[PDB]
Order: sequence, then structure tokens, then C-alpha cells
Amino acid sequence: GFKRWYPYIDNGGTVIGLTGKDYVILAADTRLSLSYSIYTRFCPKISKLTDKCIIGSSGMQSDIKTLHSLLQKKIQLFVLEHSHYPDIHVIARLLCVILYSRRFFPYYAFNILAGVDENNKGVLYNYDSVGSYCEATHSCVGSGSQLILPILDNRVEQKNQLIKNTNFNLGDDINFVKDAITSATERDIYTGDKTLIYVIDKMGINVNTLDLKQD
Amino acid sequence: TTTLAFKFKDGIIVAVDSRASMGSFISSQNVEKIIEINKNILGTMAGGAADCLYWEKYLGKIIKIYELRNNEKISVRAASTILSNILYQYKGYGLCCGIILSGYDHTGFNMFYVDDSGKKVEGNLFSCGSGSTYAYSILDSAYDYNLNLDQAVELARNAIYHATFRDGGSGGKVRVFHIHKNGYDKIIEGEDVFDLHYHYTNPEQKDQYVM
Amino acid sequence: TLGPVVTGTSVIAIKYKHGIMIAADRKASYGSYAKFQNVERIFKINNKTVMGFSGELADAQYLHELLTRKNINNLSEKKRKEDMYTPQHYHSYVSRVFYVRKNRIDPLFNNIIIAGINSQKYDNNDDNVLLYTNKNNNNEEYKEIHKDDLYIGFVDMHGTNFCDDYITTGYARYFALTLLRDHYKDNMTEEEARILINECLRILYFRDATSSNFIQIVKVTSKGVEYEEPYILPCVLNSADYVYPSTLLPPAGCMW
Amino acid sequence: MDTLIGLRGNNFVVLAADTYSINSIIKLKNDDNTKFYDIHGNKCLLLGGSIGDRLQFGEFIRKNVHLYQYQNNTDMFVKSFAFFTRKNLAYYLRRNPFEVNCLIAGYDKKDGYQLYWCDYLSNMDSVNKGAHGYGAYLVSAILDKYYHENLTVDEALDIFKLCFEELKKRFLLTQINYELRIMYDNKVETQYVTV
Amino acid sequence: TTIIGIIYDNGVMLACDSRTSSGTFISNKCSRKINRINENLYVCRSGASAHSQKIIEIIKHYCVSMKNENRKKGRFHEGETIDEEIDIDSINYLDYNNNNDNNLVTKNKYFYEDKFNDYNPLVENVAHITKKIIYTNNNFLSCALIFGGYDKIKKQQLYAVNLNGSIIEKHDFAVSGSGSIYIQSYLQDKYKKFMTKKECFNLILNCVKYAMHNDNSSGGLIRIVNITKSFVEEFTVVNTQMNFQY
Amino acid sequence: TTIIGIIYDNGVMLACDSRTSSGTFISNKCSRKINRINENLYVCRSGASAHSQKIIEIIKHYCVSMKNENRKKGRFHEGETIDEEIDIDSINYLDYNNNNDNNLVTKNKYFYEDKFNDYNPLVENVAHITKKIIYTNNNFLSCALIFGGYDKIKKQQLYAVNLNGSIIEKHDFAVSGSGSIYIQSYLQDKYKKFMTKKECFNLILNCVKYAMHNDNSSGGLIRIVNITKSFVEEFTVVNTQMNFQY
Amino acid sequence: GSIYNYNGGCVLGMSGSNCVAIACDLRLGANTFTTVSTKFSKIFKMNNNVYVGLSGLATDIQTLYEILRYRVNLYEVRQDAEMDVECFANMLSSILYSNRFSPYFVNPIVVGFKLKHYKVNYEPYLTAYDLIGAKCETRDFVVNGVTSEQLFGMCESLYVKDQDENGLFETISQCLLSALDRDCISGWGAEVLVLTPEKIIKKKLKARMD
Amino acid sequence: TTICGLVCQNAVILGADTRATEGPIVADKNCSKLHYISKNIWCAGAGVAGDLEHTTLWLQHNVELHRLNTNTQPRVSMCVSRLTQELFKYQGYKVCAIVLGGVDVNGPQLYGIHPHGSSCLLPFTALGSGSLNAMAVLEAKYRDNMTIEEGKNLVCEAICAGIFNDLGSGGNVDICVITKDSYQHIRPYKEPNMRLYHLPHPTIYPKGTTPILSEKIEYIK
Ligand SMILES: O=C(NC1CCCC1)[C@@H]1CCCCOc2cccc(c2)C[C@H](N2CCCC2=O)C(=O)N[C@@H](CCN2CCOCC2)C(=O)N1
Ligand SMILES: O=C(NC1CCCC1)[C@@H]1CCCCOc2cccc(c2)C[C@H](N2CCCC2=O)C(=O)N[C@@H](CCN2CCOCC2)C(=O)N1
Ligand SMILES: O=C(NC1CCCC1)[C@@H]1CCCCOc2cccc(c2)C[C@H](N2CCCC2=O)C(=O)N[C@@H](CCN2CCOCC2)C(=O)N1
Repeated sequence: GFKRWYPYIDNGGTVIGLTGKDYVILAADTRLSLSYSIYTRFCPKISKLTDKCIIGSSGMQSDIKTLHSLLQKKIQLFVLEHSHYPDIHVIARLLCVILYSRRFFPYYAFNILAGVDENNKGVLYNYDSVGSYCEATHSCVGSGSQLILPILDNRVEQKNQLIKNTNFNLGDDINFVKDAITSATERDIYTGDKTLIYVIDKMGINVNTLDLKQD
Repeated sequence: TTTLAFKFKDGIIVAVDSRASMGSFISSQNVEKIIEINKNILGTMAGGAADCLYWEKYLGKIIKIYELRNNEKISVRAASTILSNILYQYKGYGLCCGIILSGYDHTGFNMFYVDDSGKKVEGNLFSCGSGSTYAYSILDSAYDYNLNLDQAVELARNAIYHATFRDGGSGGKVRVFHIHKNGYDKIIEGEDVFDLHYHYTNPEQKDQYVM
Repeated sequence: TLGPVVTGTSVIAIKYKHGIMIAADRKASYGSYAKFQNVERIFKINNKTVMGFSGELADAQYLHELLTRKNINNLSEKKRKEDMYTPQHYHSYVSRVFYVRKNRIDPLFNNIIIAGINSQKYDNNDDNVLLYTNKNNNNEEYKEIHKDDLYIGFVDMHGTNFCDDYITTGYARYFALTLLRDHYKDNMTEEEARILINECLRILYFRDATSSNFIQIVKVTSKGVEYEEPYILPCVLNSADYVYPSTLLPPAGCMW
Repeated sequence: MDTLIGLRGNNFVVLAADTYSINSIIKLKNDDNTKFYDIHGNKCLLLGGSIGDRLQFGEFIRKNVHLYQYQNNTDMFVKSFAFFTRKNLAYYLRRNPFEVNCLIAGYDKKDGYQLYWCDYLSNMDSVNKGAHGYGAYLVSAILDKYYHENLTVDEALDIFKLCFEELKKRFLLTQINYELRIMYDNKVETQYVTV
Repeated sequence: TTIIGIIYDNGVMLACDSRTSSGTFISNKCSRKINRINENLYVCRSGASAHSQKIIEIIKHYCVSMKNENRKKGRFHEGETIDEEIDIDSINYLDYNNNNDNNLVTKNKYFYEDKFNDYNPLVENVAHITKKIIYTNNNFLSCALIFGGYDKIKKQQLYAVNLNGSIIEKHDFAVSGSGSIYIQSYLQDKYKKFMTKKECFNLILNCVKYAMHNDNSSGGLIRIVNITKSFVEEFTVVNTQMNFQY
Repeated sequence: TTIIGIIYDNGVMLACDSRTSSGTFISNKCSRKINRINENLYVCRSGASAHSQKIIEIIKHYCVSMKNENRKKGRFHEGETIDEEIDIDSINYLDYNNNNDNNLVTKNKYFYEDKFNDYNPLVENVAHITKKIIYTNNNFLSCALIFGGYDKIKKQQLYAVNLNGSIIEKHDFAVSGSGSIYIQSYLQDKYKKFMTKKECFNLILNCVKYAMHNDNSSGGLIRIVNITKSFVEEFTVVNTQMNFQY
Repeated sequence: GSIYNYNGGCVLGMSGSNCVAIACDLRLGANTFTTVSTKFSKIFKMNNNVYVGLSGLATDIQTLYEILRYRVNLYEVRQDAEMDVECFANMLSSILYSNRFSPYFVNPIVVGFKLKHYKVNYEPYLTAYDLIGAKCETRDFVVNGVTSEQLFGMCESLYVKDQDENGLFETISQCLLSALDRDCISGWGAEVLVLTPEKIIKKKLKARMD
Repeated sequence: TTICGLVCQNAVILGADTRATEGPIVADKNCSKLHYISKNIWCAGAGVAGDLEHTTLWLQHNVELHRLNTNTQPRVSMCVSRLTQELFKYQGYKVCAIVLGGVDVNGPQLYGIHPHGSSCLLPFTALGSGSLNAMAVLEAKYRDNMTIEEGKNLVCEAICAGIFNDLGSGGNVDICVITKDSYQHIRPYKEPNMRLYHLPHPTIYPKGTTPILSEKIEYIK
């Protein structure tokens, strides 16, 4: 006979977020993999939702694309119906309900919402596949998350250090994001090729790239 | 997860930890496990994070509509019945929800436990989550309805601490809210259990504590 | 469909200086049985778009029907050449069909390649479309098409979709793709593109049991979609060690 | 389920268990005696699990330790006894396992009062306090909260009473009959407690 | 895999494809499925590669033991005093491959040392000990074998050792492997008793070619072994493509 | 089951065995696997009997609907005015059965009513609606079909509707059923373009005979349908045994 | 898989200049979420130049440690010398493989000094194993246990070549603590042993107890 | 894993990547996959790491024993027989896919051995998760009678194909050339993968930042 087809596949990759006082960094590698082969070395995981809000996801690429496009559609409809752009918090709740609407046949997507609210606070929300979400100062989804989250805990919170550091700034935070993603690339077979680093601050959204290892 | 609540002579104490887990990996240590249902009703979250969050927010919406329509405050019993019916409708679907609803209404202070299987149990003292047996043992050992606010808060904190000490699923921060006739107060917004261990079990801090 | 029964193996599509070159052997197998040896696996969608498939033949024929009628309706509403659907449009449509079927657990058991020319500025073919006549089979020359104006998309069973300068399906995702990632380059001539595709197909013939050496090449260029004459690929073994008789080796031990 | 509790202090060790013998849905006895295995030389093995496995493993351990002590005309050290027990359980784990949980207690001049906690997989560690069974979930936090070094025997018995009241009140099986073994001052005493 | 044996007037011919695959992947393009057991005794392997290889190694050892035990004491034959060659090069000629690789050994021929067949094990004996080995472990072993050889008693012979460890002697032809099902009726229709060397060679080659054409599990090149009373000839054919007028 | 179709110079011939089996038991000795859809359109059935029967019944209904919708209004052809016999009796002669049953109708021939092919559904259309029906329910339906027929546009045609609901047009021959695997290479080797009626008849008969010889799931008798532009001929062959010199 | 989650725990090895460090968590879990002990060391001294860290199933940890102690003691009494760390590492591999099909559910590391006798030079030596004895010789760090991914991230990010004993202690302790803070079934204390040719420093860290 | 070997003029050349994985995590970034069997026989290993380590060690030591007892140059055929018999005995549960190469009286030989016990004498082959990519390159570019430098370049290109196209492969490229008179193990031969981004200054924790509960110092000798 024929076995029942499984509707899920992990296409790999990592998304990393880090808030500041007035900025948020969201970075993601661009590899797209299938089992132990590479579909393509350039498949961006971050989509722009608003001038002040982006979304980055890891998991099944078809699900991520559909969910990003659905969220963009819903947000444009919201703008037309209500005359204003939704804040990051509104989008966070909307994404929660969208994910939970499939509670019993979930999207295979782990999503980080990054943006700056009206008060110019850097904001991060990170999600599970069924809609659970929480606000955080740094987060990471995808194959490399269990490698990266300890590093950012150590650097940002410093809970286990008596002599602490309190000099945080955008350049150092970006350097930390780059080191975290490179260290993850060192050990996670599904993270590599190239990373896009998005920075949101007062002016708006800015994009830069960093090369990762190819093996 | 460890959540608990109990009645005492000045109202209801509600205490929770703040850890969220994905398998054995700690997803967060700052989640908020006490959800304001309305001005006078608090809900605690145990079990699935999405299920608890969604259905307690849905209950909040239902109660808002009810209290607009009828120009009166819903009772804790009615809120718990609504939630239990909604959850029972999803029986067999695999919802994971352990919820304690506490509040004040015209019938006084009330407390109900509601789980995904449709269970709805009125009571004066509850605990849910992986760490709930430890909280239960501590509370039952040291529970008196005539405790003052300070004693009640201290007992809730100690129970949460012991639960997080013995249960790998519980930890992070302890939050202790107080529900009274005119709403609720956050007595302890969030206190790392790290300090609690070296305050209760090993104040000397000169060698590793031995269970 | 519950699983593959009659299957085609692998397709290769690459951009070169005059458009798209897509290739597939003309074989459909019933398990390990090579029942059909003259099967068309690359279909014309419109004058600028082609569809290649691997996997189940019945699902591929279904999808080809869908796209044929989609192009027909497109032509029914056309008022100017710009209105014709691009390869990107068809790739989006196919990715959507696959996503919807995944959500029902009712997928088409195919991997699909949608390739073509994503511009209308290189010719006037879509000004008077002929569905049932071909004029290419006059003495004009190909126009070089900027790579950015060319499109090669991929869709798999789960709805995974992406575009690239070269796309492979099936065993070409290992054998052909390795050589392409090593050796493909922009603005290749038809000769160089054909040579590289033929090297990939030769490796596939030597290493893929489902493959054959009867190759159909299709080109999408300023002249439209052209089906080349099918041809047998000459594949000779690359070592005399294979042909050495076994009796000339030592009779003792595991000599085989 | 068989609830086992152990508490060691500077000057004592106390073990306690429910006294129920269970056959499916009925209590064969309210005064079970197949859990405690007193061993010559201020040692005690306390076992939970199936009665048959309990009897087999416990009597095997007791007989082998008595044999050792008769052959070498000396008392086995408590730590040696604990690791011999663990090793035998681990030998049978991959061949024909004894599904039994153990608390091992004793006194000797070399190490004072010792308590070892061992589970049915033969995972063992020395502990100051420990419990086995489903009632462990309900007594462990009480043990943690009320234990301190320099605890007296009477204080430890009061802690055990707290544990028994919690088991009676909150545990699904309302256990109200208990037996305790108290080791201190070079003597082993037996007590029975009803809550 | 396709393995064939055909008895003709003056010998027995064994042919095979050379493809070994694991699924749809071809792990070995040109394996060697026709293996010498003794100077006049060959076996064609089918089934799982590890199984047939280890079985054949064991059988070769057994055959050495039997042969050396068959040696009689003394001297013998103090007086006893003991065909049109296949144009292999023309079979293997292709227009697009002419001197493209000049160095290519496609043929070999050798003569029997045991000229009178004084000690060479009987084909039947080796085949039956193989059947015994396969049958004793037929709960695990999955491989089908064709034995071909020449002995002074029964002359040229074919023995099919089938899956599960049964043995059948064939007096015309034997076929095995997933590819032979396709050429079953072709061979049945084209075979006749007392064929010449040339007819047998052409027939066995065409059988393998058709099987490779129709079976994905078969392919590569073709190895043909011809076993006569005095010599063994081996050929490799690399012109395997099939041309249909239609 | 063995079903075959072969296109020859002046028509298309369809042949089949007649055995239907339930395991090793033969539930129907002589079924009828070649069924008339329209006067010039036949289908050869393979696979599960219930599936192919109910599919063909549905298709016959669809074909009646199509045919009557194809009828144009008015009158046409107010002026338009529109081969070696098969010695079936000698094919069917056996020494041990001579007049043992005199009453035996082994042949039938009829002429098309729609002489100009004014309204008969195209072979391709009927084949494709069948493919549609099979594909829509290919999670449950297991049956492979061969369509043969003649229409004024594409002349004699063969369409293979394979398991899972794919359709391939064949321009030389088509084979299906468990028995055809055995005659695959025999037919490939013996087929040529523009065969005569006599050559095609002999070839298709021999193909079925070899398949019945080699396949236990095939047997019974042989039914041959010959479809030309003007008439349809049907034969039954009961001399199916195969005689080998060796 | 879940067998390793039954108890939890992890071990970490790191080398500096003429020094090497081995660290472990102190928890003994049961049923994956119940903490039954907070002094269950995974670090064992074979001889002055050879330590082993054993994470995994506690019964298998104790059993394997006893086997290794037996073997090392026999070897050293027969030879009248301390076992070289590489010989011990190969022996551990062979012991684990000898149970190839019913293995000990352990995730060992070996940390110590390879002595190059001219005067004597002390070269740090580190090796990580799988449960059937595959070996990974390294110069910077080794990890094992259910916390392996977090330790790998922390080490890849923070390890610094050629640190002195104090720098080595701070680095390995920070790596271990950060990794443990993200694990539900590991922690409840950390022991850190910093080795030099002259002395061993044993430290217990003021770590999280939840 | 990507291992490969080919035969060239009077030499056998083996090549391997150096990644070892434990699930989706890279466990060893510089593991050795080329194994010395004898001065004239090497082998490359893919599959279960422990099985490969112990099978190749057993083979090496038995081969040395045989050489001492017979005082003759070891044969590649002997390694094939011994290895295949062992692997067959374990019915593929010893997951050892091995490319065995060497030079002896019968000239340069190369064998592809599979975990179930089959073997095949070949001019070239690749094994492991990356074997399809390496085989693409080798099929494209292999030739008879290559020089040793050409063979080294081709082996390196094949291993690099595996390294860059298969997630289970990575790290450096190791090569060994085995002739009649000696071998040459080059490790690393390529080194195509390194860390790209480095932080501008390595984090050095100030002394005393980590809190401690107890500390004891114990001197040695
Ligand atoms: O801690 C938790 N409960 C406490 C924290 C708040 C309330 C109390 C639970 C503990 C286990 C819950 C078991 O019931 C489930 C019900 C539905 C789904 C899933 C589990 C699987 C889902 N999985 C597994 C991997 C992929 C995925 O989606 C998953 O475990 N989700 C995490 C959410 C953790 N965070 C997500 C974002 O940030 C806030 C919390 C989650 O529900 N944990
Ligand atoms: O004292 C012993 N021999 C006396 C008893 C008869 C006469 C002498 C030896 C001690 C030798 C020490 C060497 O280190 C090991 C070498 C090999 C294996 C193992 C350890 C681990 C193995 N383990 C560990 C738990 C599960 C398991 O299988 C295990 O301990 N095997 C026991 C045999 C135990 N049975 C023997 C007869 O008595 C009843 C019990 C064993 O080897 N003992
Ligand atoms: O790369 C690898 N082979 C190449 C690397 C060099 C030679 C070739 C394989 C690639 C995947 C194979 C996994 O199939 C197994 C089947 C049975 C047993 C085990 C594994 C054992 C074990 N398992 C199984 C899951 C739990 C566990 O632990 C496990 O995965 N071993 C890892 C290496 C382990 N480490 C040892 C020391 O550090 C380096 C790596 C391993 O063999 N990987």
C-alpha cells in the first residue's frame, strides 16, 4: 500500500532579534534546505509589514510565505478600513489570532515580530506555532535558537556576572548579533550562506548583509 | 509551571512562577501567568500557553460584552461556567488548559478551577501545573484563614519557591497578587527565585546545599 | 492520488544569453519498468512560459490542463500584449494550488519547474497569438535577454517555491546541480548551455536508473517557445577498467 | 503505590512507609510487613514496588549481607551496603529487573548517619531527605521546608507527622497507617502512627 | 539485474548486465555478476549483492577443497591425446566512438589445465552444495544463481538455484533477475536445439540488450562467458543501445 | 490478464485473453475484456473486474450522450458515395477437435451505420473523459484500459489509460495486464510500421499465446477485434497451446 | 533519547595555558522534572592527570565509573606508573564499543594532561565521546549532555585561546551557567575543577536552583 | 560525510571531509576519516563513527599481525575479504561504508565496501551523504592514467562538491596518496571553510565576576 503523506517539512534557518532603547535588530540567514540538500542559498526570511514593523520566521517555507503574505494583506486592509497603520502591539495580537485559527492544523512557522512602537521603544514578540507569544528583549527562532539564546542571555542580561556592563549601543548590539549568527553557523548544519540584518530605529528600516560560511 | 490561589480573611492571594518551556528548553523566564479577566477577576495560566492566553482573552471579551449589555458585573461562577462550557466543546481536540479563576462579586470572594476536560470545581485553595503538588503540600502545612496580608503573601511566596526548587518546569520569578473588594494589587511584581533560595534554604552561602 | 505510479525523473532549466533552455528525457516509468519511452514532459503554457515536471504523470497532466485553460482565458480577455500572464504569475498560481492541496493532505505528487521570459519588450509575439499554428516551423536573429528579465521557478509537493538562474528536479538536484553550481555562468551561448546540459544528462544517464538518453530540449527566446528535435545522447563509459574481462583478474578472493 | 520517606540528621536517620498490602482494588492488610528489611549491624533497607519483587530482592540483599558479615565476622559499612544493593539492582536491570524503589539507611562510626536514595533503575545518590511513590510529590516540599541540620529526633518525627497529615488530606490514596524506623544512639526503634 | 544462460551445440554461454543499484541510484555502473568458480565452472549472480558475493566466496573455497580431494594418486593418460571466432570488435564498433579510447581489452581466452577433466568438480556437485548452503539459511538469504559449466560426464550444463534454495537443471536456457521477465517470450520463440556458437552469441546478446532496454534495474555493459570442453572465452560488449525502425 | 493493441496499415487490432481469477481460482474461464463503446470504438479492460466494468458502463452512457449531441441539423452527403481474409477456421483447427462441436460461431463482422463519421465521438474524446473519471477517483479505482478505434480525423488510434488516471497515445502498439510483461520484448522485436492485416493478426495472436503460456493470471481463449474505417471484425481463437521444438 | 532526559545533566571541558578545566551540573533528576539531589557530581578523578565527566543515565554513570576505576587501578598496579591520558581515552572508547548493541547510556568527556617527558611538559588533553565510543579529540573545549547545544553556542562564542587559570575559570563557569539557565532538566549547582600541573582548584558556583 | 577515491598512475588517492554530526549539530569540525591500515593500504570511512573507528583499528592490527607472521607485503584483497566477512556477519548493523585503496603485487586497487558486506573493485567511487555530489564531479572529470597531481586536484574538487552541497559534510579536505613505495597523508589539504566574522575584541571576563559558594585548593606531589 501507500503511506500517508506527511504535510510538514523543516526548511531550516535561524532568525535572531535584539531590542535596544530606541531600536530593534532582526537578523536571519538565507539558506533554504531540504533534508541534507540546499534548495537555494538565498531565501530571505524577513518580510516588511509596516514602516516600523517587520516579521521573521523559521520553519516550513511554504507556510512562512503564505503567513507573511496573509499578514501583509490583512494589514493593508486594516489601513484602508481604519485610516491608520497598526502599531506593533496590534499586529502582535492579530498574528496570535491568525496562528490560533489553525490551532488544530498548525502553521509550521516560528515567528519573531520586530518593530518600534509610537514611544520609539524597540519591541520584540516571539511566537510558537499555535499563537502563544510573549514580549522579549532578545529572541531567536529556528534551528540555531538553542545555540544563540544562551549567548544573548549572557551578553544582555548578565545574570551570572557580579561585574556587570551597562554600556549598550547600536553598533555593539549589531556586532553581538553578527557574532551570535556566526557562532550558530559554526555548529548548526541548517544555518549558513548569508544573513540579512535589519535595523529599525527613528529614521526607519535599514538592511545590511553579512557573509556566512558555505559548508 | 506552578500557579496557586487561596482565600484568606482579607481576600484572595494569587501567586505564579514565570517560566515557559518548549520541551526541556526554557523559552522564557518573564511570561505573565496571571491574566486580568476584568476589574475583579484574575485568571492563572497553566498548561498550553496559546490555549490559556487565547481562551482567557476570549472570556474577557465575552464578559465585557455581557457587562455592557446588562449594566452589571458578572460573577466568578458565571465566568467559570462560560469558560468550562467553551472548553468542554473542544473535548478530544487536545487542548491543554489549567486555569484558576478568582475574583470578588456580590456573592463575596470566589475561586474556581477550570481545566480543558471541562472540570469546574469551586473551592477555597487550588494549585495547578507541574509544581502544584509541592505548592499544595506547603500551603496545606501552613494555611490559616486568619492570616494577615503579610503572612498570606509570605506563604504564597514560600510555596512558589519550593515548587520551583523541586520542579524543573517551574522557575523564573514569583508574582503575588492580592484580590480585594475594590480590585487587585500586585504585591510582588516579580522576584527572582534565585535570591529566594539563598534566602530560605542556604542563607550561609558557604557551600552547596544538599537535598 | 495516494502515491506515484507512472513517473518522470528529472528536469534541468537554465538561463542563457537568449532566454531559457529546459531539458528532460522523454521517459515515464511504471516502477522499475520503462513502459513509456517517448513521453513529453515539458509543456508550453504560452509563448513566453513553459512547464516541466518530475514525478507522477497523471498529476502533471492535470496541472497542464489547468494551465492550458488558464492561458486560454487570459487570451480571451487580452486587449494588449502586456496583459498576458508572466511566468512569475504562473509560478505563483502553481505554488498556490500546491499549498491549498497540502492543507487538505491531497497533494499532486510532482515537483514543477515554471520558466520563461518575464518581459514583453523583446518581441511582438503576444500581439497576435496563434494557439493552433506555429510559424517558427523567419530568418531573424535572437535578441539577448537580460537575465533579470528571465524567470525560472520551482514548486515542490509541500508548496516550497523559489526562483534562481538554474533549477533542477529529482536526481538532477544532486548530479546536475553540483556541476551547475561549479560551472554555470551568465550570458552563456546556446552552444555552451547545451554542452553543460548534455554533461549533466550524461551523468544522470550513468547514475539514475529511471533516466534515459533520449533528450527533449526546449528553448524560450525572442522567437518564442521552440521544441528541438529529440535526440539520443551518446554516453560512453569513462574508464577501460569497466571493460576489462573478469577472467584476466586473479581467480582467488573477492575479485568482482 | 507505596510511599517511602527518609530523613537523616546529624544524630539520626528515620525511615517511614505506609503499611498497606494491596491486591488490585482491595487492601490485603492494613499492617503490611514486607517493606522494611532490618539488617544486622544498624542497617535498614526500605523497599517499594510489587510485593513479589519486594520480597525477592529484599530477602536476597538481607541474606547476602548477613552472609558477608558472618563470613568476615564484621559489620558491613553502610556505604558498602548501599553500593552492593545498587550494583545488584543494576545487574538485574538489564536481565530480569526488580521493579523496586529503595531507601537505604544505617549508622557506622566511619560515616555517621547515612541515607541513600535509589530508584528502580538503580539510580542512586546519598541524600539528607528523600521519598518514593506518588506521595513523594506531596511530602518532598514539606521535607525541604522543615528540615535543618541539628534537627532533633522529636523535631524530625513532627516533620513526619506533617507529611502523614498531608498524605491523608491531599493524596488520592488516603494513607493513614504508617510504620517508622528510627536509628539513633546505637539503637533501632520501631513506631506505628495513625493519622 | 539480468542473467542468462543458453546451451548450444558445443558449449554453454553465460551473459549478464552489469548494473548494481540501491533504489533508483546506481551504486556500481559495471559490476561483475559472472564469476569463475573453477576453470570450467562459472556462476551468474542475482539478488542482494552482499548475499550472492559471500555465498560465492564460500562456494569457491568448497570447490578448491573438492578439487584437491578429487585428485587421484599416480599418473594417467600416458598416451591419451587431447569454431568460428566471434567478431567482437565489429559488435562493439560505434561511429561516434572510433579510437576515442584505443586501449581497450574486450576479450580473453584461456585453456583448461585439467585437460582430461581428471579432478575438476562436477558442475552438479558444486551447484548442489550451493543449493544446500542457500536452503539451510533461506530464512535470511535472498539470491538466485545460474551455474554453467562443462564436465566430462554430463557435458555443458545449466543449473538454476532459485530463491529459497531449490535447484532445477535446465537443458536449453535459464534466466533470472528482474530484467529476464521482459525477454521470457522473446527467448522462448528464438531458441532452438543445437545452435551454433554464432547463433547463441547473437541471441544471448540480444536478450540482454532487450532486457536492459525494458528494465530500469538492468543496464551498464554486457559480459558474455562461453564455456567449451577445452577453453573458456569471455567478451565485453559496450554497444548496448537498441534501434527501432518505428 | 493480457490486453494488447497494435496499429497496422489499414486499422487497429485489439486482442485479449479471457481468464478472470480470484487468487489462484479461476472464477470466470472466458470473460469478455474487449467491450464495444461505440460502433467504431472499443476498450480493452484490465485490473479489478468491478472497477473496469462500472467505469466502462459509465463511459458507454457518456458516449451515447456525446454522439447524440454531435448530430448536426440538416442533410449531408447528397452525392458523397462511400483485404485478404483471415482463415480463422484453419487457425482454430485441431486434430483432436474436428466436428466434436459443429455449432460454433467464431467470427462476426458488421459495417458502420455512421458511414461518413458524421457524429461518432472522437476516440480521443472518449478516452480523455475516461481518464478524467479514473483520475478524479484514483484513490480507490485500480484499472488500466486500452482504447482503440477509428475516427475521420486521426484515423486508427490507440490510447493507454494507465493506473492512477494518466493517458498516453500510442502510435505503434499498447500492452497491459500482468501477462504483457512477458511479451514486451517479443512484440518490440517483431513489430514493424505499416503491417498488413494478416501480419498484424498473426503477431497479436502469438503475443497473447506467449503471454498465456508464461502468465498464470492469463489463459482461457483469445478474443481479437479488428477496427477499420468501414467495418469491425471480431474473432475467437480457441487453439491457444504453444508447441516448442525443444 | 528520553532516557537521557530522565536524569538530565551535562559536562564541559576547557583548556588554557598549562591548565585545563572540567565542570558539571550537580542535579540528579528523576522522571525528567523531579530534582532528587543537588550534590550528584558527574566528575571523577582517575588519576592526578586524568579526569572523566560522565553525563547521562545515573545508573550507567556509576556503573561505567566503577568499571573505569577497576581498569585503571589494575593497569597502574601492574605497570607501577600512572596511566597516560591517551591510553585511558582509547580504553574508554574500547569499553563503550564493547557494548555496541546494548550500550551504556552515557555521554563521557575526558580532560587531563598529556605528559611529554624530556623535566616534564604538561599539554592539555580533551576528548568527547558518544555512547558507543566514537571520539573527538580537541584543543579548545568539549561538551556532552542534554545541554550540549547551549554549551556549544556558549563555547563557540566565548572561548579564548591560551587563557591563564583565572581567565579559564571565569570563562568555563560563564559558559556552563549561561547554558544551564536555558535547560529545564539541568543545573541546581555547578562544580568547576581547574587543573594545573601543581594544584587542583575545586569550586562550587552560586548558581540558579530552579 | 563525503569520502572518495580514485586510481591514477601507479597510485591510489583517497579524500575526505572532516565533519562529524550528532543530529543537526556539528559535533567534530575536524574529525579524521582517512585510516591507516598498512604502509600500502589506507581506507576512508563513512557511516557510524564508532563502528568505523573500531572496525578500521581491528583491521589495521590484524593486518600487521598477518604481515609479521608471513613477512610479505599486505594485500588489498585480504582487507576486502576480512572486512566484508565481518560486515556480513553483522548483517549491516555495523554501519561501515568504506573506500579501501592500496598498492600491492596486483598493482593499485580500489574497493567500495558497503555495510551489508558487498564489495566492488572500481577506478573511482564516493561514499557518504555527499557521495552523489562527489560522484557527479568524478563522473564529469575522471580519466584513465591521470597523473598524481591531476588525481589530487580531482579528488579535492569532488570532496569540495560534497562539502558545499551536502549539509552532513563540511570542514577541510584530507587526502592520502598511496604508491608502491610509500604513502603521503596530507591533513588538511584544502581548508576551504573558516570563520568569517570575528568580534573586534574577545570577551574577557574581569577576575571575580563569577559568584562562588566554596573553594578548596589541593596541591599535587
Ligand atoms: O510553558 C508552557 N506553559 C506555561 C507558560 C505560560 C502558561 C504556562 C507550555 C508548556 C508545555 C505546554 C503543552 O501544551 C501544548 C499545547 C499546544 C502546543 C504545545 C504544547 C507545543 C508548543 N510547541 C512545541 C514546539 C513548537 C511549538 O509551538 C509549545 O510547547 N509551546 C510553548 C510556548 C512557549 N512560549 C511560546 C512563545 O512565548 C510564550 C511561551 C508552551 O505552550 N509551553
Ligand atoms: O565480581 C565479579 N565476579 C565475581 C563473581 C564470580 C567470581 C568472581 C565481577 C567483577 C569484575 C569487575 C570488572 O568490571 C566489569 C567487567 C565487565 C562487566 C562489568 C564490569 C559490568 C557488569 N554489569 C554492571 C551492571 C549490569 C552488568 O551486567 C558486571 O558487573 N558484571 C558482573 C557480573 C555480575 N554477576 C556475576 C555473578 O554474580 C552475580 C552477578 C562482574 O563482572 N563481576
Ligand atoms: O558523523 C557521523 N559519521 C562520520 C564522522 C566520522 C566517521 C563518519 C555520524 C553521522 C550520523 C550517524 C548516526 O547513526 C548512528 C546509529 C547508531 C549509533 C550512533 C549513530 C551513535 C551516536 N548516537 C546515535 C544517536 C544518539 C547518539 O549519540 C552518534 O550519533 N554518533 C555520531 C558521532 C558522535 N560523536 C562522538 C564523539 O564526538 C564526535 C561525534 C556519529 O556517528 N555520526
